[PDB]
Amino acid sequence: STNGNGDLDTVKGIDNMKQQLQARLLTPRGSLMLHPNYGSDLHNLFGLNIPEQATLIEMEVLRTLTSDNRVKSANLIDWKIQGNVYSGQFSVEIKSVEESINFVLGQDEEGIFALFE
Amino acid sequence: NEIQDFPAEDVQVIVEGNEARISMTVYPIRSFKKISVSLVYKQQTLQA
Repeated sequence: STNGNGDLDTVKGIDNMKQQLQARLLTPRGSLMLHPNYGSDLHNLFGLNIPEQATLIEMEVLRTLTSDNRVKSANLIDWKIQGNVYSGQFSVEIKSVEESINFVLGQDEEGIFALFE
Repeated sequence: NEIQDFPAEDVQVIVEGNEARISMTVYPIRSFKKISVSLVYKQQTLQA
């Protein structure tokens, strides 16, 4: 999309993390070229309405979130089943201001100021 | 299981002379020849 100023739109900081986490969760695992492990297996977890499939979904979501290097940890908050519809919510703790500051100021020695994670 | 049930109390005996009179009650054995069953579906919601 466009930024309204005739240049390509850009997401930074928290918006960037949102974009990347959404894209990873939405991407099926193994579909992306040059990256077998990037993605998620949620497209196959459209199973029955029992706690077991709920736990499978939760474990897959935690795996997908942990796969990101910037995500220090993730954990379940609450979930419920309404027949067809599943609903859940998670909590994601990105790396703290102190760690990011230390990382960027260390990067001054190399001058790359870029991310190849 | 030739008979269903019987109450022991009802077994009363009268004896007089050469005659013996007995009363009893017995629930006859029976065999199933009809089954009617009703099923009801209900929603459920699970949490945590």
